[PDB]
Formats: sequence, structure tokens, C-alpha cells
Amino acid sequence: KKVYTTPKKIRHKHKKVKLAVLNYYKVDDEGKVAKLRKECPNCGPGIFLANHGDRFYCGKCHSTFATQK
Amino acid sequence: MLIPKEDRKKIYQHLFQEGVLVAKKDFNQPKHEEIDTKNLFVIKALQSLTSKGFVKTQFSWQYYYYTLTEEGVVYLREYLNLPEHIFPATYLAGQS
Amino acid sequence: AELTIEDALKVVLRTSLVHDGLARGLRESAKALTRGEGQLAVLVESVTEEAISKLVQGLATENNVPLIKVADAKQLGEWAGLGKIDRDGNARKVVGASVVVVKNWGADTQEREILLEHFSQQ
Amino acid sequence: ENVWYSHPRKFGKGSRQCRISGSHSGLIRKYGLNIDRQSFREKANDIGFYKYR
Amino acid sequence: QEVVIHKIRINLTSTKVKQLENVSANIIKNAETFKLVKKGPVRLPTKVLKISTRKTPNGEGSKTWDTYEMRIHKRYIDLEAPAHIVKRITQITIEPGVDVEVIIAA
Ligand SMILES: [Mg+2]
Ligand SMILES: [Zn+2]
Repeated sequence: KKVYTTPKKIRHKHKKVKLAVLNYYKVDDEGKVAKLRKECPNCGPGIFLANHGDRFYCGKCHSTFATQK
Repeated sequence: MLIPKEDRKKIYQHLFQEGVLVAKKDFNQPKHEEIDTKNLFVIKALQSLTSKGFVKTQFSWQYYYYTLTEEGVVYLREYLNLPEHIFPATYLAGQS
Repeated sequence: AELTIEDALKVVLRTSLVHDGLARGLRESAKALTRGEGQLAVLVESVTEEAISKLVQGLATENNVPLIKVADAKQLGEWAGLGKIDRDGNARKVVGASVVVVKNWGADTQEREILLEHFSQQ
Repeated sequence: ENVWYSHPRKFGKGSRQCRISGSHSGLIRKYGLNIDRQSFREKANDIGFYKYR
Repeated sequence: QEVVIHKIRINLTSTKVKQLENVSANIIKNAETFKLVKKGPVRLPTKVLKISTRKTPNGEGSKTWDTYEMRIHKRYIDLEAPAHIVKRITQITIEPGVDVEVIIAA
């Protein structure tokens, strides 16, 4: 065979930067709950939005929002 | 191998009804016959099985053939649940 | 000692894990508790910052309360099943079971229903 | 899982595989065999094809 | 009571000749016992299938060739006979290899 090329730069799959208890939602009293951000309009509650500078997208429906909140 | 675990459970379930599996040697295929998953993922699953005991494998004419052994039937019961007196193809359903 | 020491709740989690009807994790419990799926709720005691404990309290009290104490999470994960093979017996690598919510049930009657009745009716 | 993992291979050499080996070289498609002539040449007597004249 | 003649054509197509000719003889002998008006065992042209192929794998050495071919023997036995007598002649007179088949619709 002929020799291989070798530019240099290699790109690996990102490790993701995992995190737990992360870090939305709150409770002031104890019993009741006080949701932060919002839940999904399309799917049922339990799934939450993603808050950026006037841009949102969900996870269960890959990336399907548009309107602000 | 990096399988969304729901799709894997469907393949196991579909394996246990039949007791048999006729997969192609066709990667890049969008969806498998009968099962609603990619063919490649079924072959990865039946590759993963063959190694840790089970599952008698052939590769003739671009068609893999996988039958479940006695220990293969035991582990598929462990993954799903179904206790005893069940389908596979170890014995007949009624009269056929 | 013939009487069970809260061992009719772990038996539900085994049968739920066996029949494929567990909503283990933080978010799956919330989705289970919202619509008609999650019937029995399981929240961890030892929780840092009190966050995940307070969440399930609210999800329980949102419509129908299905909650109970739970024995330090790690014991439920070992009791249910979190580890492939693990030698001949025991020797499972320890896992925190997190928040869990029961779907399906499957098995009927026995001590599990007796513990659910006493905690609910007061 | 990645999006672009497929050129449009409806036709030509790259689409037409054989039933047996998976080859794109000397492929009998006549009478819809879909067999590389060398495997055909092996099994021809099995598939009903005999040398008469 | 019925005696409703649908006009049924029988298709006999196969590789082997000595079976096919014996099968074709068996149906007409059944027609002679059941005594029906029928056109005899019609014999259509034999579609010979010619796969031309070089003998080699490598394409090296001399350029030799093998006409791997298949004989086919397409025959017909047209019946001017009812539906029920055809149901009888389908049940009996079945040999291995030869492709027995019924058109049934004139
Ligand atoms: Mg290179
Ligand atoms: Zn969405």
C-alpha cells in the first residue's frame, strides 16, 4: 500500500458533561411544589423546557419549540 | 451495542414468540421485517447473545439464522418474565 | 419474627421490575404521577439539599397521594435488581435506586395492599 | 443514528447485490437470479441448469 | 342437477419430460373414465433458458464458456367440463416435480 496522510486534528464523541439534581425546580413550604421554567405544551407534564436567549427546544421530541416563555 | 433499551426489549419479545429469527446481512437498512427496528440493531443484539452462551448461529446466503438453546430459553425468560408453559418453538401450539 | 418489617413494598418493586412496570429515575416518576400510570410512589430519605424529596411530595399531593417512607434507596436497588449476573449469589455492585414509581402491579392481594390501605386511610 | 449515511443507491452496480456472497462483480440478473456467476457456476446443477449444448 | 360447464384449462409446466408426459397421460385417462368432451394434451414451445457464462472465476487463461441452460415443457389439457369434475381431477393425478395448475375461467 501507499503511506497514510497525517494532517493532525482528531475529533472524538463528547462525554456530554453529566450532572444530577440538575438544578431546576424549587419548594418554599414543603408539601406543595413551585415549578421553575415550564413544562412541555405538546407532550404531557414531567418534561421541561430549555431556557436560552429567546429560544427553546425539548428532548423527547428532539428539538421542536419556537414560541417564547 | 449503543441500543435504546426499548427497541432491544421488542427484539427479545419477538424472538420469544417465534423461538427463531431470520435476519438479513443488510446493514444501512432503515427498518426490519416484522419488528419495528433497524436490521443492524437486531444483528447486534443476536451477536451480543451468541457470545454469552445461546444462540446457534449461521450466516448462509446473507441470512443469519438464530435458534434459542435450552439456556437461551432460560435467559430470555429472565429478561422478559414469562414463567413456564410458554410459546417458543420447542413444542407445538395444539395440532399442526 | 414472622411479621414483615416493611417487606411488602420491596416485593412490589421486584414484581414491577419483573413484569416491566417500574418508573425508576427522577423524571419518569413525574410523568408516571401525572397521567393514569403511576399508582404507588417511592421517594428517597437521604437526599442532599432536600430537593428531590420535596418534588415527589408535590407530585403525590398534586392529585392522588401514593407515597411512603422508603429504606435509604440503596436497599431497594439491591432488592429489586441492579446488576447483571453478579457471580453465583449476592455480590452486586451497589447502586442508589433513586425515585421510583410503580406501574402495572400485576400480582394481586397479599401484604402489599394491607400496607397501602393503612398509610392512605387516616 | 447519524443523518447522512446513505447516497441514493436505487440503481447501478452498488445497489444490485447477489443473494449469496454480497458482490458487485459478474452478477447474473438474468431470470432474476441475483447471483455472482461463480456461485452460480458452483450450484448450477442444483438450480436446474444443466450443460447440454 | 347443476351441469354448469365453466370451461377449465389445465397448465402443466416443468423441467422433466418423462414425468410430465406420464402426468399428461394420467389426466386424459381419467377424462376417458369420467367421459368428458376435452381438447387433447396440447404442447406449447419449450422455453429454453440460456445463461451464458465464462467458466473461470479469475478471467485468466483461455476464454472458455458454459451455456448453463434449463429445459421447460409447457403443456395444456383444455376441459369442456363442470366445476365438480375438475375438483375431482385436481385431487387425484398429482405427481412430484411437475407444476399442476388450473385457470378455471374459459
Ligand atoms: Mg489515507
Ligand atoms: Zn417539544
